[PDB]
Order: sequence, then structure tokens, then C-alpha cells
Amino acid sequence: NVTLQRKKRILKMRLKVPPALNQFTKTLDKNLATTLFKMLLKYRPEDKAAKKERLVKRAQAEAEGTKKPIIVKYGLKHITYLIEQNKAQLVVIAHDVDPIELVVWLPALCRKMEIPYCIVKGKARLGSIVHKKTASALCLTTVKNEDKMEF
Amino acid sequence: IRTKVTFHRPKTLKKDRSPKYPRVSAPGRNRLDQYAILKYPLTTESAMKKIEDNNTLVFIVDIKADKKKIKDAVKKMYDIQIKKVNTLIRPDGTKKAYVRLTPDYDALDVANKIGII
Amino acid sequence: GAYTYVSELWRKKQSDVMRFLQRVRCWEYRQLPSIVRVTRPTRPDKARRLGYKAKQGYVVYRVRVKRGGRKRPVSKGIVYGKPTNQGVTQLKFQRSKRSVAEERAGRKLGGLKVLNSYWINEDSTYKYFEVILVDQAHAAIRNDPRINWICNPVHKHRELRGLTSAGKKYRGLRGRGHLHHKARPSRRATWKRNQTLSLRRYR
Amino acid sequence: ARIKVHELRNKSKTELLAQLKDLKAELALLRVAKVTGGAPNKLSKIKVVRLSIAQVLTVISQKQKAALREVYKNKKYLPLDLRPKKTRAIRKRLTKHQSSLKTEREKKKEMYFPLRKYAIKV
Amino acid sequence: PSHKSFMIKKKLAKKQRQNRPIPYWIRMRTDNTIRYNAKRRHWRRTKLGF
RNA sequence: AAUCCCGUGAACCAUCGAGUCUUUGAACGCAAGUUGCGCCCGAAGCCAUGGCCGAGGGCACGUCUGCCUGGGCGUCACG
RNA sequence: GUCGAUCCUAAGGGUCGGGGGAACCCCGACAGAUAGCGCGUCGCGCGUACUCCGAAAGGGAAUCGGGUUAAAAUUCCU
RNA sequence: GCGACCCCAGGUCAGGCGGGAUUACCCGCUGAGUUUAAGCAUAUCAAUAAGCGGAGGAAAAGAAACUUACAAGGAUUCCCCUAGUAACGGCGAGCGAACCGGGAACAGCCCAGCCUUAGAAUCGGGCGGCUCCGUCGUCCGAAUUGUAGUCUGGAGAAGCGU
Ligand SMILES: [K+]
Ligand SMILES: [K+]
Ligand SMILES: [K+]
Ligand SMILES: [K+]
Ligand SMILES: [K+]
Ligand SMILES: [K+]
Ligand SMILES: [K+]
Ligand SMILES: [Mg+2]
Ligand SMILES: [Mg+2]
Ligand SMILES: [Mg+2]
Ligand SMILES: [Mg+2]
Ligand SMILES: [Mg+2]
Ligand SMILES: [Mg+2]
Ligand SMILES: [Mg+2]
Ligand SMILES: [Mg+2]
Ligand SMILES: [Mg+2]
Ligand SMILES: [Mg+2]
Ligand SMILES: [Mg+2]
Ligand SMILES: [Mg+2]
Ligand SMILES: [Mg+2]
Ligand SMILES: [Mg+2]
Ligand SMILES: [Mg+2]
Ligand SMILES: [Mg+2]
Ligand SMILES: [Mg+2]
Ligand SMILES: [Mg+2]
Ligand SMILES: [Mg+2]
Ligand SMILES: [Mg+2]
Ligand SMILES: [Mg+2]
Ligand SMILES: [Mg+2]
Ligand SMILES: [Mg+2]
Ligand SMILES: [Mg+2]
Ligand SMILES: [Mg+2]
Ligand SMILES: [Mg+2]
Ligand SMILES: [Mg+2]
Ligand SMILES: [Mg+2]
Ligand SMILES: [Mg+2]
Ligand SMILES: [Mg+2]
Ligand SMILES: [Mg+2]
Ligand SMILES: [Mg+2]
Ligand SMILES: [Mg+2]
Ligand SMILES: [Mg+2]
Repeated sequence: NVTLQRKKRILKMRLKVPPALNQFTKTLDKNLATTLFKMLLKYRPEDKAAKKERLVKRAQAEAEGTKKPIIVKYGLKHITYLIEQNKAQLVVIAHDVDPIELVVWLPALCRKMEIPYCIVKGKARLGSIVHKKTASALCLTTVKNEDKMEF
Repeated sequence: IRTKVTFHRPKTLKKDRSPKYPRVSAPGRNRLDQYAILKYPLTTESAMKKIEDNNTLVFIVDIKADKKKIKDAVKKMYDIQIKKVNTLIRPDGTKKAYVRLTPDYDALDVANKIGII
Repeated sequence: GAYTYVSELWRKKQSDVMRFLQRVRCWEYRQLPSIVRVTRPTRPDKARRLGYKAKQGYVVYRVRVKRGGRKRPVSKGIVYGKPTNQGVTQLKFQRSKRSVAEERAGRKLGGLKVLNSYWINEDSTYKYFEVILVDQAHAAIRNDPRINWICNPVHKHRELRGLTSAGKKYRGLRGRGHLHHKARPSRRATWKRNQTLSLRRYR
Repeated sequence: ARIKVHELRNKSKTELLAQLKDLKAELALLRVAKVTGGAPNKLSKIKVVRLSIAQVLTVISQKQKAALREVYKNKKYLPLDLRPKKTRAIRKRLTKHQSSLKTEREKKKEMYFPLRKYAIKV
Repeated sequence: PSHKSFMIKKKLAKKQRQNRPIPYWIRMRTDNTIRYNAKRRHWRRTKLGF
């Protein structure tokens, strides 16, 4: 197992990489990545415990006779729909999606739809934001008005 | 760092079985108890001469009984101590045990209690 | 909806992007054994249109099969018979490589049920398929009305009776009418029916 | 006189073991009599004592099994010996609920458009 | 031979037990047709084959 | 055979739902022209936490789900 | 317990993994995270893919007289 | 060094699944020659016997990428007929279906993909309760590289009102 994964890394860089696959090596800079990830942490989806805790605050509210949340959108199927509908303002793509065919076309779609996109390192890092083991890509449909300048 | 060029599988933790249910509901009954081990004494003329000549009792025993279990069966059954046990499998497929009692016990006296003499 | 992009990309197998990815994967598969469990399908879009679902009970295996025809397995290439039967090479197996891959996985994985399979790669010597198998004993499968049909005893070893998608192809069942009529209900059933000498009581 | 099974079932566990011990000892004496030229009447008692031993063992095993089945009643996992035997194929079958599972659209068809009762006028 | 396995010795013991005449009272049963033991074996005439 | 007869009841009776079911065999600790060669758990009993004794049971392979313990710069992030 | 089997390995046999094979089967430690062992008291050290079968003439822990049965003994008795 | 993920390894870890047997019928593969041709090699015997696998009370097939050319039929299977016919064949020996028509039976359907994003609404396992082939609560997992719903061309989505 160790030998195969090391030969796999070598073989990739020995062969000529077509441009559509070579664009994923040009990931977002480390300095800007931290700023982007810091903002994402401010729009994390609610946890399982947090999700249950609000659904009981509503059941009691319903018995005793409200604002749209602003959170990160995840899921390749859902993100692609947002991009096509032109409701996405920023697409974050993981550079290490295997198989790569799942996202090798995303940069072209974002470019054609005039939606800014970035390629960041770590699908596991993206998954941690949305409380998942991994995430192929993230999307921001709208940020809170209090921080629309830095965004 | 590694000082060995040969890779060895690292030691990993192993747990003991803790089944949520027992595979068998209860233990099986003992199929080789004292009565099962000792089927009956041998009352042949050759066997009888060994009662007094050698202080030995000749028994027909279960073929699956070993000398250790025969010794314990005789102790529980007749409450006597054994000097040594010799066993053989007869041509008819049954097992015969030559049981020699210690000098503290008399085979002839025990034989009368059994009811063969 | 991202699966259409993936599916259309896999229709361009001779493009530079696919030729590179397939070249690297083909090398990787050669180094591993002929039957290997894979953590997830290499073609999720292709898998789910053949019945795969991302839920417990569904498993995917990659199967490697050797390419080429079927040399007649006779000692020294000697045939004792008339010239029409003396051929040894240029003979073709009636089942396809896809069927063989399913049978190899099915026999090895006796505790699972073969659902379907699909092509993933090939070289001059080997052909690679992914076989979708179902753990019929898992509760998630048995409680799913769309797949729990495969838990019934009539669906034991579908691949070994030619009942998979690849099985229907090589039996001649993919099609009907004047070009495929002898294949139903089965080729041998048709022969026996047509050979039957019907001797009625009043004849 | 002889052993009555319905009387054994009223005895305690210790009593059955004690009686079983006596029966086995009695049978051992009969075996000795069989090889020492015992009287024909005493050789007929071997069959009776053998029946008694089997009856006592049967009652002991039945009580033991019955108690065990009560201990594991309402438990999810039972020892294999206490699980229903039936046949291999029957045990692997889908449950009654699982066999009747259907998709949502199939459920709606049964409700919206079930088979109707009707007749043709003569 | 003197050197023999346990399994073989057990089989030979059973064959010896089966090599006996039928009990006399068998021929006096009601509706009896057993005249004698039709499977008698002599060590010198027919061999056991094992 | 004071086994059994106005009856918790005879039977080489019928029937089946309780219960028993040796060694093997797909045969599963390893083997086998061997009742051969291993390891683990352990009621009861018994000698002063330990020791002996021991009924009975366990230890094949492939595989699914979950889990525990790990390996590799395989891809990263932070010191 | 003392004679043998049992133990050891020989020519060879049967196999894991891997490679073949529609499959029955073929090759047989050759495509591989070996088996574990040792010393402390669970930890350290070592660690080259079979703890398998294969000899009643090969290798190999230990029994000798005297006596005893209608029939057994370097096995029973002393 | 500490973490996340990926791939892989070990486990007598918790709970499951698989092997073998049977031959009348059924499904897949493999596959002869005797024989016939008055010889014989294509052919025929035969898409058969033998061989290797896999099921069930039936199996297989099955809701048209069909038949047909008509004033059109309408999943599959089976019987009669088509028919010893069209066709195939050292056009020799021989071989040989199908549609229409008449009957037996009759049944239709489920997914994949654009479409929850104001909420993975889905499922498994551990534990507990209950009215226990299931259901409810709770906890831990699976899953966004997509569970459940909606849709399947006969349609359908959306809007409108009967
Ligand atoms: K031939
Ligand atoms: K020919
Ligand atoms: K041995
Ligand atoms: K030797
Ligand atoms: K020598
Ligand atoms: K001596
Ligand atoms: K639950
Ligand atoms: Mg001996
Ligand atoms: Mg999984
Ligand atoms: Mg002779
Ligand atoms: Mg013979
Ligand atoms: Mg065995
Ligand atoms: Mg044995
Ligand atoms: Mg010796
Ligand atoms: Mg050798
Ligand atoms: Mg072999
Ligand atoms: Mg192998
Ligand atoms: Mg080597
Ligand atoms: Mg190694
Ligand atoms: Mg050895
Ligand atoms: Mg040996
Ligand atoms: Mg020697
Ligand atoms: Mg002699
Ligand atoms: Mg376990
Ligand atoms: Mg001729
Ligand atoms: Mg002729
Ligand atoms: Mg000729
Ligand atoms: Mg045949
Ligand atoms: Mg079978
Ligand atoms: Mg059956
Ligand atoms: Mg029928
Ligand atoms: Mg069917
Ligand atoms: Mg249709
Ligand atoms: Mg029709
Ligand atoms: Mg005509
Ligand atoms: Mg023909
Ligand atoms: Mg027809
Ligand atoms: Mg018709
Ligand atoms: Mg969906
Ligand atoms: Mg609708
Ligand atoms: Mg509509």
C-alpha cells in the first residue's frame, strides 16, 4: 500500500498534465486562504444538537400561539444548481477530489457564469466547516450585511 | 527513525470475546459420570483369581474413559484408593480395566460388598 | 445537478483530460489484485443509474479480467474429430468479459448478491469493471422496497444464471421481434418446444 | 409403586437429582446381577429402572429449558438452541412487514384508485 | 497385523459380533421367514476387503 | 413383572407441539492408514489473593455493517 | 512413564497470498504489513512469508534379572 | 510535535451473510462421435450425450428501440393453425422458423437525471419503553463524492379553478 501511493504521486508529476487538470495545482495563497476560511467559520451550518435545540424552541412557540439564516451552502449537487441559477457569489473548490472528474468542470462553469471561484487545499478542511468528514466544494449565496466590505 | 530495513507489522490491540448472548443456553450434562465410567465388574474365572492373588479388581469401563477418570470413579463409587490402573481394549471393542487397590484395602472384602463373590 | 457534467465528460474518452486520468488509473489497477474492494464507485453517476445507492448494504468491487479470445483448452491443440471441429484458436467465448467479471466477483463474494456492473478502464492485456453488490442480510436493504426484491431466494446467484444486465445481452434478450425471437423464453426452451412431437389423443 | 411423571414435576430441583442418584445406583446393582447369574425376575427390573432414569432426566431437562426460555423472554438476542428451528430457507425470509413494503406512489394508487365492487345489470 | 490402528480394530470387533448364528427363538415368531444367518463369514473363505 | 383395569391407564397402539440426540461428514484449532499434535475460557469441588482439580464450551475461511487498536509525508492544517 | 506409534526431518505431499482458470481445477512461499520469540512487568528488544503432512527398517529421553497362565507379559507378581 | 482527512493493516472485537446435498421439470456455459449421405471431407447425428456451474415450486420470459403495410394490431408465456411452408442445403442427404387467425390466462409497474437549501425532511446500530414480523424515545453512526420525497415519455413540472 505504501509503495503504490508513493509511485502514484511520482507518476502524476512525470507525465504531462493537461491544462484542465493542471489548474488545480494553482491553489489559493496561504495568506488569503486563512482570511477566507475565517469568514466561513462565521457562517457554519448548525450542528445536530443545535438543530434539535431550535426545533423544540419552535414547538413550544407554536403551542404558545423567524429570520432567514445566512449560512454556507455545501453539496456538489446543490452548489451546481446555485451556480446555474446565478445565485452563487463565491465558490470554493477542493483541490484533492477523487475522482477529479466530479469538479474538473466547475471552474469552467463558474467562469461562464461570471461567478468568482477559488481552489483551496483540503476537502477535509472544507468538510470540517459543514460538520462533515469531507466536502468537495462550498458556496456563499449571500453574506451578512455587517461584513459585506471585507467580503 | 527506523533502524531495520525490513518492515514488520506493528502490534495492535486485540479484545476478548464478550458475546451479547451465549451460543449454548446451558452447559451439557456430564456423560461420563461415575456410573457411566464403571459399567460392571468382570466375573470370569481368570478375573476372579486376580482378586486375591493381586488384590486387583477387573472392571468393564466406557471406552472413552482414561486411567485418570477411572481412578476418580472408583474412589467416588467404592471409596477405595488405587495403587495403579492398567487398561486394555478387548477384541469385542470394550475396555477392560485392571484396578489394583493399595494394601490398606482388601480387594476380596470390596468384592463381597459389590456382590460378585 | 452535477451528474450530467460527469456523464458527458465520460463520453469524451479520447480527450486529453480523460486520457490522462484513465492512463494513471490503469497503472494503479495493474499493481493490485484481480478483485479488490473499493471504498466508493469510481463513476458515481454511472453507478446510480444502474441501481447503486449511497447507503449501507451497497458495496463496490473492481474486477480485472484478461482480454482476448478463448483458446480451446485441449492438450497440445489436438482435436479428435472431423475438420469442422479441428479449430483451436480464433474461437470466442459466448459470454462477454463483463459477464466474466460479474461471475468472478459473485463466486468469490458468496455472501452477497450481484446487482449490476459497468466498464471503467482497459488496456491491451486487461479489462476493468466495477461490480455493484448488495448485502441482502443488512436491515437497511431489507427495509428498502426498491431493492429488497433481491433478498428473495429466486435471485440467488443472478450472475451465474445469466440474469444480470450483461447476462441478458449475451443470451440475446436485449431486443425482440424478428431478429431476437428465438431467444425467448430461452434459446433451449425454444428448441425443445419446436422439437416436440405432439401426439394428441384424437389424431 | 412405580414412578409417575406428574408427581416428579412437583418435586424440587434437589429432589430430582437425589432421586436420579438413587436410580443410577440401583441400576448398577442390577448390572452386577446380570453378570452374576441373577434371578430372571431381577433381570426384568433393568427395563423398569432404565425407564425411571430417562423419565427423571426428561423432567429435569424440560424444567431447565422452560426456565431458560423465561429468562430470555423479551430479549433481542437468544441462544441458538432456544431460537425457532423451522427451516433454513424460512429463517432467511423477509418478515411479513418487509414483504409488503411499497413505494409512496404505490401506496397512493391503492388509496386513490383501489379495485371497486361493481356489477353488470341483467 | 499386530500393529493395527484403533479404527481398524473397532471394525474387526463389530464383524466378530455379527458372525454368529441367529437365536433359536427367532424361528418360532409369528410369520417368520428367517431360516438362518445369510451373512455368515469365515476368515478363510471370504475376506473383509480392508 | 402386588407393572396395569369404574383407570394420572395396558399396548412392539396412533399422533405431535416438550425433551434427548455418541464419532464423523460442506465440517470449522492442526491433522489423519494417528481416537495423534496444539492453544484459550471455565461452573462445581478442594488446599491455604494464590494453588490444584475440573463439568462444559471455545479457537476455520470468505464476506457485510458497526467498532477498537495502528501504519504511510498519501492530501493538508497548526506549532 | 521405560517395547513401539506418538516427536524430527528425507525424496516428496498438501497449502496461504499472488498469478492463471467459464468452472471442475493449474502453479506452489514464485508477485506478501510472516509466524512469533526473548527479557522485564503491560513495557522494551529481536524478528529472511508455511509452528502443516511425509519413516512400526533413517534420527531418537529412560528396565533389568527371577517368577507366574489352559491361552498374556522387557506390560502381570516380587 | 499536535490534529483533520485519505488509503491500508490487525482483531477468538458486537451482530449478520455464504459454501454442501438432491434430479423429474428449470437457467448459464462447455461440447463430441457412433450414425446418415449406400464411399467421404461441408452437411447430418446435434446448437444433442458426456462435462462444469445456478434456482424454484415452478423456473425462465415479460409491459415493445414489437408486429405489420391493413378498415391496422398492441407485455410475456402456452395450445391449435400457420407448415414440413418462406428459407437454408456437396440446393445432395436433409433441414426448417415467424406474423396474421382461433383459443388458455391476463396486470401492471419501479428507478437514474434540472427541481428541500427557511434547515437529511432519510437510514442503521446501542440502550430503554410499548399495544412487539412492528412502533416510540434517546444516544452514537451512515450519508452532501447525496439518503428521503417529486418525475419515468402512457407523461410530467409550474400557474390558474372545477
Ligand atoms: K472430439
Ligand atoms: K461434419
Ligand atoms: K503428526
Ligand atoms: K521412526
Ligand atoms: K543416516
Ligand atoms: K521384573
Ligand atoms: K433507535
Ligand atoms: Mg496399553
Ligand atoms: Mg460504507
Ligand atoms: Mg487367501
Ligand atoms: Mg471387494
Ligand atoms: Mg475438523
Ligand atoms: Mg480424531
Ligand atoms: Mg523407546
Ligand atoms: Mg522437500
Ligand atoms: Mg492440490
Ligand atoms: Mg488463493
Ligand atoms: Mg519470499
Ligand atoms: Mg514481512
Ligand atoms: Mg512440527
Ligand atoms: Mg510428522
Ligand atoms: Mg527407527
Ligand atoms: Mg505368547
Ligand atoms: Mg465476534
Ligand atoms: Mg456413410
Ligand atoms: Mg453403409
Ligand atoms: Mg466409413
Ligand atoms: Mg448433459
Ligand atoms: Mg447450489
Ligand atoms: Mg426448495
Ligand atoms: Mg403455475
Ligand atoms: Mg421469475
Ligand atoms: Mg415503456
Ligand atoms: Mg403480444
Ligand atoms: Mg397444408
Ligand atoms: Mg439443425
Ligand atoms: Mg411463439
Ligand atoms: Mg395470436
Ligand atoms: Mg433525489
Ligand atoms: Mg403531481
Ligand atoms: Mg402537472
